[PDB]
Order: sequence, then C-alpha cells, then structure tokens
Amino acid sequence: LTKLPILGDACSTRIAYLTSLLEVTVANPVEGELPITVSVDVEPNFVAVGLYHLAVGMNNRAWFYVLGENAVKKLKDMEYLGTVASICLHSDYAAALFEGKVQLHLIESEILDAQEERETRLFPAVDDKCRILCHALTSDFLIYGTDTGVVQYFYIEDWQFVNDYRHPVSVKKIFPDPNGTRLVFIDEKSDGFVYCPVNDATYEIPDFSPTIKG
Amino acid sequence: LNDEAAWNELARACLHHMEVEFAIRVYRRIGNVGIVMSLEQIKGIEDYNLLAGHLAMFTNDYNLAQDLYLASSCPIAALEMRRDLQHWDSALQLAKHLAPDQIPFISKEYAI
Amino acid sequence: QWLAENDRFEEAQKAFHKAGRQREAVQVLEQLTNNAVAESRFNDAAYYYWMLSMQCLDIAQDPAQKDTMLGKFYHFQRLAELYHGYHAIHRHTEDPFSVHRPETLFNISRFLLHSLPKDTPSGISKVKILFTLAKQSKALGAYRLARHAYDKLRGLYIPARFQKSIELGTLTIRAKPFHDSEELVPLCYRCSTNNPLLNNLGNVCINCRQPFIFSASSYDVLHLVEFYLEEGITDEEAISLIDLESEFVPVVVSRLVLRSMSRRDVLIKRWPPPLRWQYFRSLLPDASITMCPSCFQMFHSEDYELLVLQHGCCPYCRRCK
Amino acid sequence: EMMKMRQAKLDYQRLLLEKRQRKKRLEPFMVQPNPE
Amino acid sequence: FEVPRMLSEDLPSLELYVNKMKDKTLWRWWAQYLESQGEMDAALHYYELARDHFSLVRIHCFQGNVQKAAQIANETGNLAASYHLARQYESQEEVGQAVHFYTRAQAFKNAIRLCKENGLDDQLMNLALLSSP
Ligand SMILES: [Zn+2]
Ligand SMILES: [Zn+2]
Repeated sequence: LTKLPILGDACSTRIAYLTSLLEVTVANPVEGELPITVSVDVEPNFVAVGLYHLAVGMNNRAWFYVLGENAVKKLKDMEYLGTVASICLHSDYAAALFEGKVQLHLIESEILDAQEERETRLFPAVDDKCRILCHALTSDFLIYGTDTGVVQYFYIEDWQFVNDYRHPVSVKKIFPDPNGTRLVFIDEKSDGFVYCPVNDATYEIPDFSPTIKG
Repeated sequence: LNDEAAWNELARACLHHMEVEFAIRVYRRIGNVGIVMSLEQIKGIEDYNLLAGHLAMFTNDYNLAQDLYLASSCPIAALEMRRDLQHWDSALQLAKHLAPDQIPFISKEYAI
Repeated sequence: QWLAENDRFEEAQKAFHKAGRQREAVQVLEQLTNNAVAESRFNDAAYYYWMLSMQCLDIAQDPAQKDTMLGKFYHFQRLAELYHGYHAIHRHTEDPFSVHRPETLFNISRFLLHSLPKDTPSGISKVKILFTLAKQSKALGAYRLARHAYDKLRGLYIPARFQKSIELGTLTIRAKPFHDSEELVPLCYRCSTNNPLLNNLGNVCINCRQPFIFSASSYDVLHLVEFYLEEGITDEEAISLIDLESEFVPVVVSRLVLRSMSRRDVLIKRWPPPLRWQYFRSLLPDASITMCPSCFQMFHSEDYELLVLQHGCCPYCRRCK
Repeated sequence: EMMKMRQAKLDYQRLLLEKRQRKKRLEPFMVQPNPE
Repeated sequence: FEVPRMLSEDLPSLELYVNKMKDKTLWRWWAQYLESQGEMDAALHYYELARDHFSLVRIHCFQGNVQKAAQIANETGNLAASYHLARQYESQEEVGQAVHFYTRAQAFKNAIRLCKENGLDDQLMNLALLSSP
C-alpha cells in the first residue's frame, strides 16, 4: 500500500492498531482473543483505546465506539471546541486535548441522577495561565503536564486534586505505569525522570537518549 | 549453572534489594549457616532504615550501615556495631551523641 | 511426663502446674508459647501467656521473690492483651473474607498502635496494624487518622503484596474532607475532654491522664474510672463501706465517699492476696459491664452473653461456662 | 457550668453507646469479601 | 488453617482437599468462602455439613425464610442459634417470640431488657427468678 500513517494505542494488554484507510483492528492476544474491526467512518487521526471503548476523530470530532465482546456500536459523535490533539480513554471517563486545554467528560452518559458536577470539567482551571501539553489517564487519575511544570494528579472518583508537583521546566510528555502511581515524564531538554508521588521526589534516568519519543 | 560463586552473587543481590526471605532461601542452599541464623533473627524488623542498616552490615559495608542506623528508630545499634567491630573511636563519637553510659566503659576499652 | 512423651503437652503443662512443679511447668509453657507464636496461632499465644501470667502471680505468693515476679506478671498480662488483639488483625489481612465488623477492627488497630509504640513482640508486624487502620478509618470516616496511618506507613518496609494498595491509598486519601467524625472521638470520663484519635502519650487523656479502660471483645472505650483507696483502708473495709447504704494525680476516694456508692456502680476486680484490689467507678450506671471472674477482663454485658454462648467459655481465658 | 457540660458529654456518649449496641442487635453481619 | 493459605489461588485444589479431609474447620472455612463470594446456596450445604447451627440460622434469617431458622433452632439445641433467631424476630417486631427465644438460650439479661422495654410484667418474674443475683 502506498502509505499508511502509523497510529494506535494501548490499554492494559489490548492493542488497537490501524489497518487501512477505512479500518481499525482491536485485539487482546495476551488474554487470547480475536481481531475485530471498526471500519471508522473517516480518515482517522487519533486512535485511543481503553478497557471498553475505542475512539477516532480527525479534525474537531471524535467517534467513540463501544468495544464489546461481539460488535461495536457508534456510541456518540461528540465534538470539541478546537483541533483535537490526543484523547485518552481508559475506564469510563474520557479526556480530550484541544488547544492547550483538557476536558474531562463522561462517555456513556444519560441524564439519570448523574450530578452535572461530574459530566464535564475543563482543565487547566478557568482562571490560571497554562497550556496542558500532555495528559495521560489511568485507572482513576487525570495526570497532565503544563508549561509552568505542574504535574497535577486528579482523583476522578472524589473529584479533587491529590498531588501538585512543580518541575523546573514544562513537562511535555507523560507516561504513567500500569498501576498508575508512578510516572515517567520528559521535560523540554529531553531529560527523563521518574516521579513517584508517594514520596514526592524525582529520580533522573541515566543515559537518556536525546530523542526519546515514547 | 550449579556454581557456588554464582549462587553467592545471587545472594548478595538478594540482600541488596531488601528481599530477606528469598535471600534466606538462597543461603539455606549455599549452606552458609552463620548468616542464615542472623537473617532469620532480623526478619521481624519492619523499620525501613533499621532493616536497611542490618542488611547493609551483612554486606560488609559498615560505613553505609552507620549512615542508615543513625536515621532509624534505634540509632544505638550503630554504636553496638562500632563497639563490636572494635573501632572504639567511632564508638565514643556515636555513644557521646546517643548514650553517656557507654562513655567511660568504651573509654576504658579503648585505653586498654 | 507420661503425657509429655505421649505429646499431650497442653495437658502435661496443666499437670506439672497442678503438681507443684515450677521448673517443668514454666519451661514447657514457654516452649508451647514459642511454638504458638512461631505459627499463626496468636490467640492461643495470648491464652498461654495469660496462663503464664496468673501462674507466675501464684508463684509470687512466695515472699522471697515477690518483687521479681510482679514484674513478670505485669509484662505477661500486657503481652496477653496485645496478642489477643493482634489475632483479629492477623486473620483480617489473610483470609479472603472478613469476619469482624469494621468498628471492631478499627478499635483493635487503634489500641494496638497506641500500645505498641516502638517495641514489637515477636510476630506482631505493625505494617498490618497500620494497613488495617488506614482501610478502616477511611471506611468509617475518620479521615484525619488515616492520614497518620499512611504517613507512618511511609517509613516502614512494606511487603510486596501490600504495596499497591498502600501506595494508592496514600494518594487517594488526600481527597477526603480532612476531618474526624465525632462518632468515633474518644471521650474521657474523669475530665470532660475529647482526646485526639491519635494521642501521642498513648492510651491516656490529655487534661488528666486517667488511662482508658478498654474492654476485651471490641477493644472499645469504657465508662469506668479507676479510683484508688485511701491510705489507711483495706479491701474488706472498702467493700464493707460500699455495700452499706501534667503528670498524674490519681483520685483517692475516701471513707465517707465509699459510703456514698453502691455495688451497682463499682467493679471491684478482686485480685489475689499478693496484689491489692483495684476499683473502678462507673459513670453511666444505666449501662452494664460484666467482669469475667477468672481473668477479670471487662465486657459490655450484652456482648459477653453472645460471646459466652458462641464459644462456651470466656474468650480471653477459656474458663468453664 | 463545668457540671452542665460534663453531664451533657456524659449523655452524648450514653446515646452513642445505645446506637452502637442497637446497630449490633438489629443488624446481621454477613461475611463479606475483602478487597485484596 | 495453614493449608487454606497455601492453596489460596488454587481454589479447585482447595475444594478437593476440603471435600476430602472432612475436618469441621476446613469445612467451615470453605463455608465462609462460599458466603463471601455471593454463592449463598452452597454455604448452606457446607455449613450443614460442618455443624454450625448459628451460621445456618443466620443465613435463614437473611433469606426471608424464618420458619426454617425456627426449625433449625427447635431441634438442635445450639444456644447461639437461639440468640440470633431471637434477634431476627426482634427486628421483625414479634415480641413474645423474640422474648421466649432469648429465654431458650439462657441469656436472661437480654430477655429482661426487651421485656422491660415492652413492659411485660409477667416477664419480669419469669426471667428474674431464673436470673442471677
Ligand atoms: Zn480525662
Ligand atoms: Zn475470662
């Protein structure tokens, strides 16, 4: 094939790689399952994946889908206020990233005694001066990065902040561990670190390649 | 492999990472007995720095042992280490800061 | 020795004890306790320690070694309380299920942590106590004590099978309202005051220092205050009077006061002759407390009947029913 | 004075004892699974 | 007790072991572990086998059938069942039943208590003579 841009994502042990211009494949070989497809309606740009959902959007949109055990249902067609950068679906909640903002919204929502405090929230806080460069979602946390170097964990379940680190420079990429507690982030100068919020301290990763990507 | 020195290296690593139980399992096969009993003696310790100091002492790094012991709950253990290890000058130093009863007696021992 | 070579060691210890033996009985009993503590039978460890305590006090009947055996008696009693408490925590963190109510585990863990500050009797691993305490305080709603439990945990070496839960709880506990529910706050009964859940001094008030009197089922706080007798008064004298009708300054009830009470409101805890009977006024006579006449532990009356029925004995001493 | 507040606290802890034992008496404790 | 620890996560192996030994403690541990996994209809089987009447009566008082708990408490004399059964009627507001059944378990301090609360005067004599000093 002439060209196939390389997109895809990971959650636990569930690959969701791109197949072709109009397709995706979802599989969990680690737990012995089969490959499926979701034949996405457009040319996708980002492909998040998670326990129970896929997601593809190209310009300002995001077609969530439900990763069942049989088939996929075009859950919704929710949209965003800017160029959607890289959404990340783990568990139930989702967190799009459009124009230096991050907008935690519940996915499978029908207004059944669900507090509107929980439906939608927009980080960075309405008033502050940041641009969330990188966020990454865990079992229950909205770890994101900033420009003034603020790595705020955000416990979704009780809907409050739990951690405020402060890196000397703009944390610009983050990758949490599967368990969620510890973290790996890269600052501007390509200087990795391992932030472990429990004991609030960063350990430097020796001999870090200058062009690490992931 | 069935190499005694390879098992010994594994044992030193297992001491180094605070893996007391698995280190005991290794040593029980190596056969070294005067450390199997010691480790079974300090398997109860829960304090992080105190246990750190003990497992340091078992890896014959006494300086780091002192360093940790002075941060643990029971610093006088570093004293006990120095006094056993016969370095009575550091014994005076550590004791003076921690215990005054050892002072005249460790002074006597150092004089002798 | 016939039972001993027949391996009936419990009965054998009972025999030597009944046989005036004071070298075989103690040695076999200590060996049995060491076996029990080696395994997970902490409740039996507590019961054997309790037997040691009362037997050694019996031995202290000898005026020659009174001073050197009351110390052993007190030490073994404290160990008995600690181990019987710790058995519940050991069960809770091992079995896939849970047996006890959350309130009882919370109270047991708090009492243990406030009675085991810096020395750990063999086998009692306080990582489990703090873990149980953190879970239970977060469940019940004492969200400030849980913060302590986790901070204290941060300085101990955690076994790998607890690390994930503890290192995630330390993070998700900062989301809680930072407040201790009033339904759990301990209350003194000598001076009105509301001691912090985590009292540094141990199990003692702050304004006064009357140590709390804990029961023996749910390790709960009790409404009994320990008054002491006057100078020239005897136990027989005190009971006679009753029936007729910043350091610590212990209260000293005097005769005209002892003639102003009734057996409804005092628990006498008659110890053997070598010791002196210590007393316990009660401040809510409407509530009830029953005192096991063997081990002189105290329980809420209602609790003690369910416990006797369930076990067929006291739970602390396994005396006859 | 001090007497009034002291008696008030004595009554509060009275009530707590009552509700506690009521909780034991009128509720059963089904064996429940543990998280780990 | 040690074997359950070792065979935890070897649940089928445990099941084989506990169904073979027939010790009435391993049976009760398995009963606990088939009540803490929401399979309450085999808890009855293993508790039945492990002669734990207090527990059977408890489960029967949970699943609304209280005639069954009454049955398992009439014949087996296990007092603990009589206690928990009486408390079940207590929450059920049956008063004579929940008094007589405390009476069964020789637990007269709860009996006199509910009696005083209800106001049964005859109860005071019937459970004061029997009562301890
Ligand atoms: Zn007080
Ligand atoms: Zn007793």
